[PDB]
Order: sequence, then C-alpha cells, then structure tokens
Amino acid sequence: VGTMPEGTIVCCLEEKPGDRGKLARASGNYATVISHNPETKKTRVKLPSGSK
Amino acid sequence: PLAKDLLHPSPEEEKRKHKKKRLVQSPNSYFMDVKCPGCYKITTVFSHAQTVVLCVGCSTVLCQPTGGKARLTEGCSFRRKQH
Amino acid sequence: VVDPFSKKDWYDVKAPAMFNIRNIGKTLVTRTQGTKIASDGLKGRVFEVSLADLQNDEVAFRKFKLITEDVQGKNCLTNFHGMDLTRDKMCSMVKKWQTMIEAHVDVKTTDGYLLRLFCVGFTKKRNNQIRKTSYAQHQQVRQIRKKMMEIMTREVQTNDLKEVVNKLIPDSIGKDIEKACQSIYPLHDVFVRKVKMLKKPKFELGKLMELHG
Amino acid sequence: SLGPQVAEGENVFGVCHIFASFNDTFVHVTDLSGKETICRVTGGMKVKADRDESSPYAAMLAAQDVAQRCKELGITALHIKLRATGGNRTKTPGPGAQSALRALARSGMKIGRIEDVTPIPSDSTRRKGGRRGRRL
Amino acid sequence: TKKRRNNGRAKKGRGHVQPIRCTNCACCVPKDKAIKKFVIRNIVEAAAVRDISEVSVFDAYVLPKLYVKLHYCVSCAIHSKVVRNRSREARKDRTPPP
Amino acid sequence: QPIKLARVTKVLGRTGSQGQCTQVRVEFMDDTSRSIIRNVKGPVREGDVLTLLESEREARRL
Amino acid sequence: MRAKWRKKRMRRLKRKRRKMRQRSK
RNA sequence: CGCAAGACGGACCAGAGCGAAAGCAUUUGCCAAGAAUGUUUUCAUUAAUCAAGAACGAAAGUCGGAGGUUCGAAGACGAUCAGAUACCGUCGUAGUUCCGACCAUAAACGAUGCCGACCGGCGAUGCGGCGGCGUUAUUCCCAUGACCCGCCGGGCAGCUUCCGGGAAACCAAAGUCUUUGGGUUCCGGGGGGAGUAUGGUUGCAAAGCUGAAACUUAAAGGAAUUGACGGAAGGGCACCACC
Repeated sequence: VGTMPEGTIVCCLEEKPGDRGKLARASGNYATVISHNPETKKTRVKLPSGSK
Repeated sequence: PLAKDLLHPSPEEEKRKHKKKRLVQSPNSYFMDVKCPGCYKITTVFSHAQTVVLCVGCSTVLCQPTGGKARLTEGCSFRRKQH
Repeated sequence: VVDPFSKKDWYDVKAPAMFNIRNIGKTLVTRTQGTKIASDGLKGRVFEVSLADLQNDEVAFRKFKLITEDVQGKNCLTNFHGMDLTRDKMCSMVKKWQTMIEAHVDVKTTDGYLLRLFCVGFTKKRNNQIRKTSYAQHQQVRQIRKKMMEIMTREVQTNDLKEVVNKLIPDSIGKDIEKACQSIYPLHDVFVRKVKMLKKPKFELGKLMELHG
Repeated sequence: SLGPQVAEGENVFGVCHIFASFNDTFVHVTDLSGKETICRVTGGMKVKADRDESSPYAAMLAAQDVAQRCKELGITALHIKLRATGGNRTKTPGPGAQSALRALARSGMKIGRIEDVTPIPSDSTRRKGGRRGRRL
Repeated sequence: TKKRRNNGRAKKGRGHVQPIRCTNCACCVPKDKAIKKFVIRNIVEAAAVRDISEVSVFDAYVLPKLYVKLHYCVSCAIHSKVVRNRSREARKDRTPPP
Repeated sequence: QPIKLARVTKVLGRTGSQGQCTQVRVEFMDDTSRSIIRNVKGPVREGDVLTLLESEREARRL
Repeated sequence: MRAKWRKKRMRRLKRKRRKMRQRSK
C-alpha cells in the first residue's frame, strides 16, 4: 500500500504486515487508499464499512 | 413607384434581381478561356467550377474549388466567352 | 498569559537575481522550542509580489508567487512559484461587444518544472470600424487558440525555468501571440493571464543559490 | 518585538485581509506571505450589539485597534486585500470597508497596494434561497 | 392584455435560456429577462480618496476599481429603484438614460 | 488641524432634511485658488466668513 | 380557491372514490 | 498552504446563433447529421396537408444500481404573530447528479397550425455568395482574414406609416373579407356542473387519453375609458405641516 497512489482501489488488504490478507475480501467490496505518511511509514485506508 | 417598366427593365435593375427572379431567368456564371504559362494551349474552365482541374498531359492543378467562383493559380489568364 | 511576539524573528526575503529589486519584506516566525525548527515552518511561504516593487519601473498589474525554498539565516531564498494578474486588470479586459479567447498549456521545461500557462486574447475593434460587434467565427477562435498553444510549447519546452521568467517579466509570450494572430483575427489585449506551478523535481540547494547569483 | 530594520523612514510592509461582509467587518493584518498573522480585531469585538457589527463606526474602532498593535510590532506599511462575502453569495464589499481602510490610513499606517480577493466562482454551486427567491 | 411587444425579456428565437440567481433575492430569473448593471466604481465614494493617497507609499499611485456585474430581478430592481414604472408610450424607449 | 477661516463666494442652494443647511462654495482667506463646498447652518449670505476647524471635509454636491 | 388547488382537491377526491369502489369490488 | 469529493461551466453573453420541439455555453479529439448559400450537376412531379399509427418531449414524480459537494419538498427547531402547523434563520429526509428502464404533462406561449402567392418603406445584424477605392497583418508579392461601400438570397429581430384589418389593445400580419372560395389538418358554440360521473385504454404507481348527464344560472367574459383607492414611482404646496 506504500507503493500506490491515494484513491487506489484494493482488496484482500493486510491489517498488519505479514498476516497474508485479512481486510476487504468479501464479494464486490473495496478499500480506498486515502493518504500516506512517509515519516512513521503509515497510510489511512477507508474500509468497506466506511471507517478509515 | 406605381408606373414601373416591368415590360422593359434597365440593365442595372437585372443585376439587383436574383438569377431566378430576373424577368427572363439567366445565370450569373460564365465559361472562360483559361491557359497556364507552363504549356502553350487554352482549356475551358467553368466559373463556379466546384472541382479541381488537372492540366493536360498531367502538368499540375489550375482551378481550386471555393464557396462560389473557384480560384485560378496566380498568373492563369481568363477571358469570358461571347455566347 | 504571555506574548507570542517575544519570540518573533524578522528575516530578509531575497528575490532570485533574475529580478532587479532585492528587498520584498520582513516576516515574523517563532524560534525553535520543542522539535520543529524556525527554518522548517518558513520553508513554504508563497510570496505574491507585484512586478513594479520586484522589478524597477515597469507594469504593476502582474504578480509572482515566490516559495521560500531553503532558509539559510536572516535571509529567505524565494523561487518563481507562478505568475498572477491583478483582477483589477483581468476584469477590466473582459468587456462586452468583443470575443474573449483563452488557451491553457500543460508544459514542462528542460529542468523538470512543469508549469501550466494560461493565455487570454481579446479581439480588437479597428480604427475605421463602425460595426459595434467585432466578434470572431468559431473556427477563427480555435485557429487562434491552437496558435496560442504551439507558442507556449515553443517558449517553455525549448529553454529552462530561469530563462522563461525573463520572458514573463516582459510580454515576450503576450506579444508573440498578439502579432501572430493579426492575420487570423486582429486582437489587442493579449497577456499570459496566469502561470500555476504544478510539478518541481527533486530539490538541490545549488540551483536555488544559482538563481540568487 | 524588536526587528533588525533601519528606522530612519524605511517601510516595513505586511498584507492585511479585509473580510468586509454585510453583517460584520474583519481587519486581519498578517505578514507579506499571510501564513503568520499579527492582530485581527473586528466590528463584533469593539461593539457588544449585533445590528452595528457591520456599521462604519465598528470597523473604524477595529482598524484603529489594529493600527496601535501594528505600530508596536514593527510594521510601518500595509498591503490591503479587500474581500466580499464571496462565492455563490454577494461579490460587493459591505458598509464597513471604506471606514476601516480610512481608519488605519488616518492613524499613520502607510498604504502599499489595494486589490479585491473576493472569492468569485468561475461557476457556482446552487446559492441558498428558493426558486421563488427570499420573500419578505 | 399583452403589455409588452417582447415578453419583458430578450429571447426572440431561442425556446430556453439559463436561469440567474438574483443578487438582492436568490430568485431564479432568466438571464435575458433579468435587469443587469455592470457597476464600475472606485473603492471609496468621494470623501476618503483625499487621505488614502496622502498616506500612500508610492508617488501618485492610482487605486484599483471594483468591477462587479449585478443581476436584479423585476421585484428587487423596482424596490431598490433601479428600474421604474414609465408611461404606456415611454416604456417602448430602449434608450439607456444619461 | 489648526482653526482656519473661509469666505463665502456664492451659496449653491439649501440642503439637509428640513431645508436648513446652505451648501456654500467657500473661498479660503489664505490662498484664493483652493475653494471647497461645505454645509453652513443659520441665515448665510455672500461675502461673509465661516470658521472652519479644518480644510479637510467637503460636502456631497447635489 | 386557485384553479391549481381546485384541481388538487379533485385529484384527492377521485383518489378517495377508487379507495371506496374497491371496498365493494 | 496542500488535499479529496460531487456539482456547476460566471464575466465574454447579445431582442446573437443552432435544434422539430423540449432544449443547448470550459479545451481538444472522435462519430454521424443539418440548413442556408453556390451550382449552364442529376432524377423529372417524385409534392402540400394529414384520420389511424408512431418518434422525441423541461421540471417534478416512479422502479432498480451507483453517488451524495451544494441546495433542499417532508420534517426538527428558533423567531414573527392573537394564532403561522407561513413568509424570515440555522439544520435536514425524498430529491437535486449519473446509468438503465418508466411517465407524456407545463402560462410545453409568439396564449398566433403547416405549405403557397401577393401587397410599403427604413436602418441594423447573423450565415453563405458576388463585386468595389482605400486602411491593416502575414512583408519579400499574391491569395486570404480584420475592417470599409454596396448587392443578392435565407434567417432572428427592430423601427416606421391612413397598406389594410380589427371590439380595441395591437398586427407588413393578426393584411389581401358581405367586393364573403389557394390547399389542408386539428378545433370552439353563454356561465357552471366538469375535465367531473361512467365505460374502455395506458401505466408499477402517481396519473394520462377519450368523456357525458341530471341539474343549475342571467350573465360569466374581452379590449378600452372615466373616477375612487394603493402598504406603486414621482412632482408640488401649506406655521390649521415640519425645521
């Protein structure tokens, strides 16, 4: 998620690095990459429920 | 103007009348003797040509089509016909 | 309970040496207390300076966005961050019974400063002209607009961001467009009404100090 | 509040943002940038009634209460950015702008350049009020 | 009866025009229909151009004007006395008065 | 602003709310070039002398 | 009575007659 | 200062254009279409208007999917008031935005069917064409543009007038009408009842289209005129007005 722009539609998103795909992986669901933080290395991602 | 010469109009009046509206319907177009300074003969090109005129023996293009009277390549002399 | 102006340092704001007049103004900033540094909170102020205060004795209706790109100490080093018109000028030009023409160009120089230039072109009423209207045919407007666009790809791609601004302080782009459209529809009030800075490359301090020298 | 400026007769500038709407008048002197501010006292901070917040008298007391703070904090000259309510609403400044601009001029604050930064829409989102207008 | 020969507006061969939101109201008046004033004006009216030039930095700096185009509805043009009820003959006069 | 005097050259008519203020073209007694228009109370005629506390204010000409 | 609302009161009144014919059908 | 969103396309913008009407305004590309003009092209009456039948048809509304920045029916509240479940203020549901189906109505108005002819003038403009000194840019000349003087055709308009018409207002059409006939479609017959009841038909629905009667009533109505009145705009005047 670090190496893609904001507003990027993703799915089978990892909630933690290495857990091998947990979030936004039911039929017709998507998570939007909202905004990045290169310092601290973190990203806001809007989940299918609508909670960043 | 009550008494007008609808019988015998002046020639300048039948320039201010449309080609359909003239007392005897006559066109405003003409034929002309167009030559090019390239070759030595004369061809007949229509005034409102509306097509390209390829010169004899595949020389060049003479007459370029426009909205009304098609243009002539600069130097091409035109002489209006008698009939 | 306490004065925030017992902490405020007043620093010189340097124009780049491509302009004539040096001083712009002195800007208050809080000193270092905590993590943040006074330079850090001072390395992104867009200074909107009129041409006549920035360049000796010329037209005063053109303005220039200037970002404080790197702060040294007691000096704020600006850089051409865009060009603006005074609305008093821009709104005085859009008057009725003529054709307003506009053209935008997304263009990038040799040094990777992708500008977005905005030309404007107002169709002129001739001297002997009696006709009130003085409008252009749709095709004539987009023959002029296509001509505007080629010029601003011919003066921005073809040289670097320092050499475009010395065309922008005069009307080197706003005169070129005016002359080359006299044959399509003769138009008078041509400027380049706005330049917006979009994409700068990776910041190197040397090229900034080279603008200030 | 000490600057390193020479103080014979040289002008320390500072742009001011006059939000002169029809129900209040702001006089907001900032730095040439605008990113750091100095003092912002309005028509509603001087008078404690609502029907003369936009009044020419309120914005005079505002711009005089601006000028004294502006004098002490090392500023000599003023750039002026007059503003309307702007957007889909009115684009013409209110009844306190001229009284405000004069009030700091009569104080002795030097007047640099003036302009309108009224946030005019190129094209507008639907203005508040009905199809049939504001009936009164 | 038909009081005007035009329909108090400036469409003749359209069918439809864009609506304008009025300045006094927010009425939806057709553009051609609406009463229009392109108001050009100095930032001060008369009494303040004296003093603002005296405490100006630059030597004889001409001040900016205020170019705003007003759109009055028929109800808010006649209330604010922009337009006015002329005589049944003098309505026809499309002459902007000096 | 010290106390000047201004001499009436001609009255330009009666203005105000209840017709009381003579709007008067006054001539400064110092310089006979700078002449202003001001609001004068009472019965006012031509040639007489107002006391202006300033040279600054100028009436709205009708 | 406006001719626009006279219409509206006939439309409600007709709506009430389809309502009350259905009670028998 | 950056950012993300969904709307919208000011000023330029006009009694300007286009489209059958509704409607249509950021740049460019693309894809068909269209009139007007030009035509010493071609077919040679193929046309006009049209029951039945059909295409499109603002807004609102309905169904589903997506989207929801602003605005905002319903609705919550604060005012105003005797009351306001109204106007006014802050919020906000449907909707407003788009995709695919529905609906077929508007003061959908120029309240003016369409095709044709004839009958005044005047100055403009829009599109094409034609011709004419000169001014101007491409300068290094032609031809094009920009203007400038006209003309023709077509269009939107405008002014004018004893064309004539009409109840007049007004209208170069609403004229060419008791001197009554160019062709043709729809359509009205005092006011109401009533666009209702009823029957069919259309639609998911809201509702559309077709559509009476019993009864009721001596007027409803149009244009204009004079007055009175106005919480319309002015212009006056008066110590039974003010200052």
